[PDB]
Amino acid sequence: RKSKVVSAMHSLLFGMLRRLDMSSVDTILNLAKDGVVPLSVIPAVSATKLNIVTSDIDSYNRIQREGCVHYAGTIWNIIDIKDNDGKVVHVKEVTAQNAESLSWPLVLGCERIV
Amino acid sequence: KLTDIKCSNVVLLGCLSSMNVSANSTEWAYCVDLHNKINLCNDPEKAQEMLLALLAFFLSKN
Amino acid sequence: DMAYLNRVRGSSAARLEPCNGTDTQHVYRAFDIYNKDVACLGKFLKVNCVRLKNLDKHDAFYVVKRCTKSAMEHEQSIYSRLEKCGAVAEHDFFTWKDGRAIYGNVCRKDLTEYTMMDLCYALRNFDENNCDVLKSILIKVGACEESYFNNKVWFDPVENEDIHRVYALLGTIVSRAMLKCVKFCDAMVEQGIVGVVTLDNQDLNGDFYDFGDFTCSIKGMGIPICTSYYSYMMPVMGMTNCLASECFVKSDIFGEDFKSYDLLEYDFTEHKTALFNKYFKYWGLQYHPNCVDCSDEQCIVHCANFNTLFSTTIPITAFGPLCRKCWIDGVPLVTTAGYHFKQLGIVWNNDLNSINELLQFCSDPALLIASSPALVDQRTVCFSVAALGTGMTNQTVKPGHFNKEFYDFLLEQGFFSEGSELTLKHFFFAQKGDAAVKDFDYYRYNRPTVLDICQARVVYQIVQRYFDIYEGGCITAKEVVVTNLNKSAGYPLNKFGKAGLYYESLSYEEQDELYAYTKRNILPTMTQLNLKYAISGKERARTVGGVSLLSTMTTRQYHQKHLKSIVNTRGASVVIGTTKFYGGWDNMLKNLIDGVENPCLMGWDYPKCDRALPNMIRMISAMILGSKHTTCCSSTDRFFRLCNELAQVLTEVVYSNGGFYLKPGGTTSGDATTAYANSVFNIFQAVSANVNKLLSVDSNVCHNLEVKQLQRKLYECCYRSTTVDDQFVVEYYGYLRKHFSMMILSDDGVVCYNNDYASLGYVADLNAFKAVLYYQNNVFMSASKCWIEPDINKGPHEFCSQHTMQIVDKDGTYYLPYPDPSRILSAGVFVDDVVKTDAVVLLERYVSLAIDAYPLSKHENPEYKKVFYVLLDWVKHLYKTLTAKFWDESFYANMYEKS
RNA sequence: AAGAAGCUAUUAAAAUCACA
RNA sequence: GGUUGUGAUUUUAAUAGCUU
Ligand SMILES: [Zn+2]
Ligand SMILES: [Zn+2]
Repeated sequence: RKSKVVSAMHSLLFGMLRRLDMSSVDTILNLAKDGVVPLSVIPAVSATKLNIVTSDIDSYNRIQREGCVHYAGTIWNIIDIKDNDGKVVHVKEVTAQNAESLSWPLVLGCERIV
Repeated sequence: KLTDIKCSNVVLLGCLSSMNVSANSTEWAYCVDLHNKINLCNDPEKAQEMLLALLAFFLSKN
Repeated sequence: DMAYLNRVRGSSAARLEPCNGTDTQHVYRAFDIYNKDVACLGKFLKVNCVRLKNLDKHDAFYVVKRCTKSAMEHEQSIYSRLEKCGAVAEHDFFTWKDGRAIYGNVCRKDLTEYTMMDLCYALRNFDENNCDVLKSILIKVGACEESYFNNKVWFDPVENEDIHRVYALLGTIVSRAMLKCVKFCDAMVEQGIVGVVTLDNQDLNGDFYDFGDFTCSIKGMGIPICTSYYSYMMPVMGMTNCLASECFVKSDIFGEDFKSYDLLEYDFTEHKTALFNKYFKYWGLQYHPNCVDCSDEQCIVHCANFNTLFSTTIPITAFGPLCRKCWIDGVPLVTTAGYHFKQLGIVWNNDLNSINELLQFCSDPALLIASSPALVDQRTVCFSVAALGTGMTNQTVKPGHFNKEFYDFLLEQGFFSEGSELTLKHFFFAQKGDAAVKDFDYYRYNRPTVLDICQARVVYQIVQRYFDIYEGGCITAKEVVVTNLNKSAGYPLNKFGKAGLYYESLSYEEQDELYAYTKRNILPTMTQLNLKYAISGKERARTVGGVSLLSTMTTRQYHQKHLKSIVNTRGASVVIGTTKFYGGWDNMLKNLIDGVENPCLMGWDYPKCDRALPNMIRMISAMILGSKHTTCCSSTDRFFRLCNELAQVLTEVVYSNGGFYLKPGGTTSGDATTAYANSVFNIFQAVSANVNKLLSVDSNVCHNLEVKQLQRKLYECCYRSTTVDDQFVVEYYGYLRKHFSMMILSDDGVVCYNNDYASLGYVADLNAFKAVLYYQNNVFMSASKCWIEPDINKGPHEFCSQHTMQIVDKDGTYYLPYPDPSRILSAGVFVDDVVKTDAVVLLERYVSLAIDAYPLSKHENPEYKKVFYVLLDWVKHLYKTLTAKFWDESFYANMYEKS
């Protein structure tokens, strides 16, 4: 038991290191005071993919203007849109007012464009 | 009377729950709202009619 | 009359109107007068001043004080000395003939109707009715037209979140008033005047107008004392969200007008100290931006309250764990190195980085969050941090199973007939596909609240007395009682196995090493929020925290002794550990009713208690419980333990449904000390209502010399002194125990207060609780849910969700609890999931319900009595299908008999 | 006498309910 | 995947003790 649990913890920690996006963090981390940045904002400044969960079409309108989104002083392009059920929903449907018939809390998978 | 219908609703959801009706959020939300509001219902015939609506919905999916 | 007016009219262009002629208006007004005969903050009647409405401005008033002819030269000289500054209203001085002698007249121009005191007081001491002054002030300030008050629940903070918008408008008035007070104090210092400044001296326009009690002295040698000025409005200063004009960042996060590097700023030390000097230059007591510098635990309360006030101006993202890149395992990864508490300020881990050492990394969020894509969620006002690689996923609730046979039997017995006053009223309500997050949105009620430090230091001292009986201290790992196989361990560790796996994984030496480490650093952790299958009487969903393993392991090891001392003690004012069986309930109610003269019972409950808990008072409770580590730990160790407790329980990153978040505040049910901390909170609120009401007693009218002396001493201890005299604290503790007796369980309790002392406002009646909850808990206690009982014989209307009845036997009169019949029937009918194969489980369920239902046997209502016997018959039937321990009623009878 | 059970608690674990 | 507290019951086991 002791060996199995510590080994699993090692594996999970190494997985986190694998998905850490190490370079992006340091490029911005060491600018701040003594290289200290609140953990609450490190992903928004260093992450590559951004997900957002809208409440209705009006939030869609506010957040993006031409298929891109501005957040944390950066511009984000909308790649794919998922509804509640996780089924693909294309931009044509959401743009049209007919989205009233669609499940409201759309989630958008956005990616950083520099 | 109220209890008779009020309990009767619970079994209906259980039947639906077995049918993974939650796969689509809209229907599941509709059913949940109807059930929750009938439970708090105090006057029978309204509870009866919402129960009829539930039953009609369930019969659609068999 | 016009002759008298002519003197005023000449300079004012005669554009004035009188109220009932030259006669002084009979109007009650708030005051803060400290005097040999009186020391009060309540309102009085003064009829020594005439009020003239200036018809030019929509609100300006002309007020003239026709008294103190001998004081004219004093007043004239003071006004001349102070008029040069811009914070003093215009005055006119003259004498007018009347009868056989002349009297002096001091006319104040363009003064507003209500003094700043009249606001600060009115906002406190709030109530549903008799709220005329607050309405009038809101209209005059233009916060909202009178039509806004058609919404009869307009004032409710939880039913009208728009109210906070209305109050935010007053924020400008408060900030302007403080700035004018700073200028006025500076002017008094320069001109050489000495005296105290009180809110009665200032108008909503922010100009001081009354100098009667001031004294002249050497130029520049003056000394103003404003302790009661600043401190008194502090609850108002926090409610109306003043200082919003000082917001550091003035743009939205997703608004285009924003800077990326802007977020990285976290220090804000200079910002906070500069704000403190700008607004609180005359607070005398030092301010520490970073509480880690504080010396006395009381000083931490003051400095942290101030930090809470300034917390508004800082970006919400600045708070949270402070991490940095570091060399770990040969792979440079981001490590936690400090935490930025909202109240305590910046704290940095003392030591810089074995399973004892390696284990924390897998639980510390620093590694996990940085490795995940960012998340923005509009469902909840609360902030959002990141989302896992797998993407978000929602979770739903299924309804409970309906036990048809039991229902049929109930029908057979004749229940649920068309006869009223009995029916099912609790059901396993089902919730939407993602009700978890939408429930977490309810934390938006956790608005920052600033409790006035001068009046709360005394209350902290008093409440500490209620907890001097018990004993605490640290205990080695081997001595901790552990409910092994705890059903969860938090998101980081719940994958591998239950908490036991880790308990036997970690040998006691490593646990002690980890504890010693925690006495030097900060180790934040997630808390996997999750849903709860549970019967309920209302549609609202329920969720629970479930704090991670490492927090509980160390947290209990720091508080266990104190909590155990709390449960084991009996007869105290906190009844967590007492049983309601074996007559224990009657013992509790008999102790509570003991001693009180003309006893009367009242009760209450805090709406949205778990969420609305002001994230400050939780810190206070965290200090009281830990205050007994006098010798085991030094001050620094105690402070790190406290800050770690806050990090794990108040501002921890809350995981749910694959989407991380950052909890604004409020308690988390998963904590070990939730019940105990809430009990301390409740004691604090109950006491503070007493201090609040006591100060407003109108001393001049009182005759109970004890009470007059008591309030004079209390006031002189709150504002006019530095260190609170233990003598007064013990005297007041005794006085409370003699007329205001409390029995508190977690976050609910009953009070047996003397009716006479309450009627004359000498102890906290319900209205006092309304006020205190309003301006400190920041929520409104709907009058429906509370209650009073003017006869002890009937006992409390309800305590701990159970009624109480009095029965006279050979043993005499004694009280018995009895749950609501409908709740018991419902619990019998519905079950959370499909019953397991063994029907024996049903036997335990039904026997336990019968035990909890036995008292109804004695109940007066014939139908209620049927409930117990029917359940008995059902258990008989169930067993027969499958004894005296269950068959016989006497077995339940002994459960409710003494010894 | 052993032994045997019955009873009695104390301890431990599980299971289950009520309460916050 | 379904929390932590504090009571309570039932079973089970151990522990001894008592009685027959
Ligand atoms: Zn300090
Ligand atoms: Zn200690």
